[PDB]
Amino acid sequence: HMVVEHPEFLKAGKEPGLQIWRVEKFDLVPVPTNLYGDFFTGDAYVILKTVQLRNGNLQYDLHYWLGNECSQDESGAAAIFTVQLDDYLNGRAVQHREVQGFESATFLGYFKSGLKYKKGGVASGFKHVVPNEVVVQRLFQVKG
Amino acid sequence: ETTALVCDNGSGLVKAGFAGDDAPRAVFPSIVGRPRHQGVMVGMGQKDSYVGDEAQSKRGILTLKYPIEHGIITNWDDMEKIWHHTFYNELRVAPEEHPTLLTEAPLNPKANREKMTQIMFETFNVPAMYVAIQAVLSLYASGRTTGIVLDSGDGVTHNVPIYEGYALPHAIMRLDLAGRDLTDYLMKILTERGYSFVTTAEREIVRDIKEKLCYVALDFENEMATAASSSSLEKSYELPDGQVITIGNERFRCPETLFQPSFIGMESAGIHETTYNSIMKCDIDIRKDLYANNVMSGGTTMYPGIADRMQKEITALAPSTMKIKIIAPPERKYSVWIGGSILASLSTFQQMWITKQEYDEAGPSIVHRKCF
Amino acid sequence: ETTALVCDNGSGLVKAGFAGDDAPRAVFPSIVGRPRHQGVMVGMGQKDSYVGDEAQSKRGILTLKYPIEHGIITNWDDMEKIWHHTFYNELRVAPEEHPTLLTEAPLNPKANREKMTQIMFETFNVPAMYVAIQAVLSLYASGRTTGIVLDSGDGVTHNVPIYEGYALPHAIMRLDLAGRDLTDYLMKILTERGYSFVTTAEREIVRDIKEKLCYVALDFENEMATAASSSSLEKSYELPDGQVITIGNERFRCPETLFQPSFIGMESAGIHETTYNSIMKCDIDIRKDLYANNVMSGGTTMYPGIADRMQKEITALAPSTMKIKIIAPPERKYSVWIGGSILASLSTFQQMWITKQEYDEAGPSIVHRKCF
Ligand SMILES: Nc1ncnc2c1ncn2[C@@H]1O[C@H](COP(=O)(O)OP(=O)(O)OP(=O)(O)O)[C@@H](O)[C@H]1O
Ligand SMILES: Nc1ncnc2c1ncn2[C@@H]1O[C@H](COP(=O)(O)OP(=O)(O)O)[C@@H](O)[C@H]1O
Ligand SMILES: [Ca+2]
Ligand SMILES: [Ca+2]
Ligand SMILES: [Ca+2]
Ligand SMILES: [Ca+2]
Repeated sequence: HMVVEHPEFLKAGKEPGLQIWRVEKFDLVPVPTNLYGDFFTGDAYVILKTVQLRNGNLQYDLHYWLGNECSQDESGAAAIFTVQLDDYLNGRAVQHREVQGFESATFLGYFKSGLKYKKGGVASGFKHVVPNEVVVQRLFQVKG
Repeated sequence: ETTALVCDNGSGLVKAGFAGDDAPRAVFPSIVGRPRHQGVMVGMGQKDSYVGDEAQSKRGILTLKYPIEHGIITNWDDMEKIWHHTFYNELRVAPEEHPTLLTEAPLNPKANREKMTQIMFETFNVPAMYVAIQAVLSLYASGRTTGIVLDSGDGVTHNVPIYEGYALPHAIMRLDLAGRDLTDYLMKILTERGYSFVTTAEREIVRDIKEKLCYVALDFENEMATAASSSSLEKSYELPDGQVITIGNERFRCPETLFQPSFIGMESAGIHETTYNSIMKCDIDIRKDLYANNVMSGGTTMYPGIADRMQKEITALAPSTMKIKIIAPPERKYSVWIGGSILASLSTFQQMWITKQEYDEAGPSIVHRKCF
Repeated sequence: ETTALVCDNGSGLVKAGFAGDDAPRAVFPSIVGRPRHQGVMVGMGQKDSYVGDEAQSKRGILTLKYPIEHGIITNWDDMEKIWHHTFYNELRVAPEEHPTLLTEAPLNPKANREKMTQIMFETFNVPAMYVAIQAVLSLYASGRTTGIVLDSGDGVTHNVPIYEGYALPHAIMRLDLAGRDLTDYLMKILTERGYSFVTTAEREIVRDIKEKLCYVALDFENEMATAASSSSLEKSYELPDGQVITIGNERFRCPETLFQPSFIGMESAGIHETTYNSIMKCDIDIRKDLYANNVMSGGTTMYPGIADRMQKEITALAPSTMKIKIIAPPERKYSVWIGGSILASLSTFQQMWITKQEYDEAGPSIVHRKCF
């Protein structure tokens, strides 16, 4: 349960509300406020809601949302950032996995207007390699 | 500016490459070969110890030893030869410039972790280092934070429950049969056709036969009956000296040792109900998503039909009031490396490295307090 | 009222006789001799092939072939000649009214087992037959029921652990190194003193030299130093053409291939490691009496000093609390035949006989179900 000191995590879960982050190349960027409630189909998202209780404590709820066209690095980074944001907190949050088109009814409950999806997204941070590939065509003269 | 290295040290197949890649750059078997004859043509590049895939190439004239057995490093000097071959010959990099991420088996003893730290910082002189676990990187590569992982490689089979991104040590269960024992059983049951494979050189041939021509039968008895009656599943293989062997009912009998350990005289449980025995050891509330997330990882999950058979065998003895789904990505033989490559390339990982000066004023004991 | 026949068909010798007797009536080597020169004198008694001792008495003008090479049967017409000779010429009995007990080495290819049935009911027309494991007959001949048998003859050398009268199939080990390989190695190392032996007749002579003048050294390096420092270990042998040869350290180097197989270039371990790993693959509670009941069988265990060397090597490998007893009866050359002779003569045995009726309603597959 080693804590992390990512500088964007310092503004997370301090006042009752709802916070959205997008994964762009192994990093989180908070999407602006008027782009809330709608998502790209090829990106991964981290969703936080914090709720004030009657007795004074402040509960937390993490979701991580994966589109049907997101790559492996975006979904894996979303899962690891969800875990690390739970560890930055004192383990008081419950995590949920959200898939595009098969969301929970409570996930539909957070957004007032509803969910609407666009094509496209930010490109993946991976670069393509194949294991054990050589493409070589040379000729050597040995002489002496 | 510099790029981290990921090195997944398997018991029979070591993977290595650079962080931020979608595939490992190098996959080569973790063997050390030593010569068994005398080199009479002197001055023609004879070495006292051939390491890695080169030792796989001239495997006839060598004796082969595995430095890692059952997931745990036992012979340490050969493991230094594996790491030296990995850094200098294979990846062709200086270890002084690159941070290095390593992976370990679950329930690793502490002394092996400290000794891994000591040879990592003293012998090769890395500037940073980190140790991770096989199954949690498999689950991160699957895009999940909660699930059971059946990681079955060459040495051991591990069932690891992970809840909220952390493993549960009271329910991690180790079953000690894998593709090495399947290979040995296939050498046992090829003797009745008249083919003999005795030394370690042609164990690799039997491993190639097991990889190319094996499948998991959905039902065993009717498959045996159709194998006995007809000859529609008998197929041929070409040995590298030119002889052609043919294999019939042994094509599907050899994966069945995972579901029935009594085929090799092992009194333990099959791979399907040890996951049930692991999931009964967990808390009652968390079993709903733990049954739904059945992550298969490792190279011996790459048989055709193993997912449908695993679905049937879990669905038989779990209660009928719940749904079971088995997931099997096509990259599951490299998934630990994929999770490590995602983990090393993050923007929150630069503070989680174990730097050189922290090891200098901490010794080989800071690896427990940081890799946790 | 009919007397059953017991016919142990080894790789180098055939031991045949009647059930209930104490010694086998016919012992003769399993060879087929064919002429290789030009016959110039007409009439007389020239035959196209000679079998057994008649081939040994005329071996100067014959090429000799063994039907059995390393346990498996290669030539079946020659093996039919061997069976015809041992029925009609040696035992001089008609085989259509005597049930015939046959013996077989374990981990044999299955295709021999029905094929041995396929001659016996079709050509000779025996009323019944049975196939038994050689190691359990050797253990029964010692009066024991639990123990480990090292059976080493002319073709193969196998370790079989037996508990409660049944062999454990997951711990039987086979080593393809026996008396013919030691004979070939002795032909190889007699060229160092200048003696050339290339003919199959000369192979028979070197086999005789190996039987008369070889022993197992208790420690190899001290015995080599003793043979280097003096000539007290040298012995003389007279060839049948009157030539006298002298052998020194080669007396004990030729049994040492049993304990160090790397002399003839094999990666596999010695017979004592084979016995130790055969014991180690058994259950933990029955290892106490496997070390204490270690019988030896076959003609290749007839060297002087083999039992003391075996106890020395097993004692160094076993834990010190264990008690080691190597059991070497003087009748161990014919112990397979004695166990078969007692086992066939019992009044309670006449329902395990595979008779003609179930064979010709079941085909050549009854031997896989009634003979375990
Ligand atoms: N297609 C395949 N079918 C069957 N077996 C396979 C296949 N591909 C690989 N294997 C086997 O999988 C094993 C290697 O898998 P993997 O690299 O995941 O294991 P590892 O990391 O070496 O082992 P471990 O995790 O136990 O230390 C070998 O035994 C290999 O024979
Ligand atoms: N006194 C002896 N010393 C050493 N070896 C012997 C001796 N007698 C027989 N042998 C070897 O035993 C082998 C045959 O053993 P045995 O098991 O009786 O026959 P088979 O192997 O045909 O069943 C022969 O190859 C022979 O070389
Ligand atoms: Ca994307
Ligand atoms: Ca939590
Ligand atoms: Ca692995
Ligand atoms: Ca024999």
